[PDB]
Order: sequence, then structure tokens, then C-alpha cells
Amino acid sequence: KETAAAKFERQHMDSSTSAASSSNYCNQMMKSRNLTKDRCKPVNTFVHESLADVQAVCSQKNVACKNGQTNCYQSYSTMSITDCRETGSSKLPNCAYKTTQANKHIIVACEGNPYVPVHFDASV
Repeated sequence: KETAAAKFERQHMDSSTSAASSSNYCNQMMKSRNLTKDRCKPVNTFVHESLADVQAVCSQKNVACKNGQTNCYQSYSTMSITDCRETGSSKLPNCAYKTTQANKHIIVACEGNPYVPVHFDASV
């Protein structure tokens, strides 16, 4: 099946735009990345940076994970990110989301060889 690293790319990477350009960004992106097929994924974050920049975070600041594992890393720099959160009234098939653009550090869990992001934990 889809590997955790590949799923991370599909769910969290947006290297083609420097930032969310409209309030409709999330509605469109959540569908384009197949996150509303049989259920509206309630919350998601997209990172507007190159894949290389996000992958590099795995060798940046090692920080504690919520789950106690030792594989979480925080980026040294802020990155352009868009937070997407399903509205309280949203429902299939037309999932509705609130779009929020900001510049924050990201925290991801890394695994494998190559040692790359497999889960997006939070943005600070």
C-alpha cells in the first residue's frame, strides 16, 4: 500500500504555491489530495516549501514527541503553512473548511532509510 512517507507528501506538501491565495484553498486542496473521499478529514496542514526543505527537518531539532517516541523534529526556521479545519456544519460530499495562513515552525515524526517525515505533529 501507500507508504507512510508517501502519505505524508500527499497530505502535507504544497510546493507549488507560496501560500494559500484564497479562503477556498482548503476546500480545493483537501479534495485534490483525496482527503474527503469517504469522510471529510477534519484537520490538516499544508506546508508551502520544497520537499527538500521539509525532509531536511529530520536532521534539525530533535524534540519530545507527544507519544513519547524519540523521532520528532522541529524545524529551525518558520515555514509558510496553511491550516485547514472542517467547519462545524460541513458534511459529505461537499466538505467545507476554514483556511488559515501563517508562518510557523513545523514538528514532524521521522522514520526509515532515507530518514524522512512520516507524520505531521504540529506547527509552532
